[PDB]
Amino acid sequence: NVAMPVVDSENVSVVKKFYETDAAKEEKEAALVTYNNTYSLSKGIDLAEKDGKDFDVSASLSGTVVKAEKDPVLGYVVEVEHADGLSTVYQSLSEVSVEQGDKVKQNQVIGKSGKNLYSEDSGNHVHFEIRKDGVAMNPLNFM
Amino acid sequence: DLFTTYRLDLEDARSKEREELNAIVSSDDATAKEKSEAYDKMTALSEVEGTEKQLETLIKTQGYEDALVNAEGDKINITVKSDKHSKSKATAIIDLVAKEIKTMKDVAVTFEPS
Repeated sequence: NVAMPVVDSENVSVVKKFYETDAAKEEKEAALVTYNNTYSLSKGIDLAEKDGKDFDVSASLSGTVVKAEKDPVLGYVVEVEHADGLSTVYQSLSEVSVEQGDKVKQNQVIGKSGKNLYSEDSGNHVHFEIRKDGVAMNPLNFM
Repeated sequence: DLFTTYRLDLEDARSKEREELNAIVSSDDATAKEKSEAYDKMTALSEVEGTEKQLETLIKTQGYEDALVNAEGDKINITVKSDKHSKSKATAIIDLVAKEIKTMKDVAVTFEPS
């Protein structure tokens, strides 16, 4: 039961996937995140509306908020802990609807989508990750 | 040289740990268990330095007049000397880091212009 973390789940599409080596190249190439001269792996997926536009970021499965804040690099970032080592992450937000300590219920809205250093094109998007004991996994294997 | 200073001050990082560990191993007030744990760390660090050396070698092997690899952390940072840079190049580099490393979380390749 992992919720796609977007209230309106139509019109919102995955624009970047979780980087898998041992996967066709050029879809590896499309799993790179980049800024200036530097390239890195996408550790999650990136959601966004056709044309680009903001939109509300719903929690995936529920639990307590471990972090909410601006990061100069990542835009607005919230982290929610879950059962037995699980956590989800939402980054490149334009704002946040909660603070650390807040208990949250799945599909409960948090801040809209936003930009951060990794935005390519005109934005905006959300960056989403799932972690077991801090290790990131392909979120699409849960959807 | 933004690259070359990248190298030099990664080597200072490394020269200072080398030094701090040795500080312990030659001290009186460190126990022989404590003194050993230090040695263990020097050893592990040297292993790291030898893999960084192989990756730089394999990397310079496709173009790239110079390469610099920091494999110490969870995320491996790679700096390369290149004027040209692309998603294409990055993958070729990432690809071969994967093949010489599992345990690998993130990789970050920077192509530094001359």
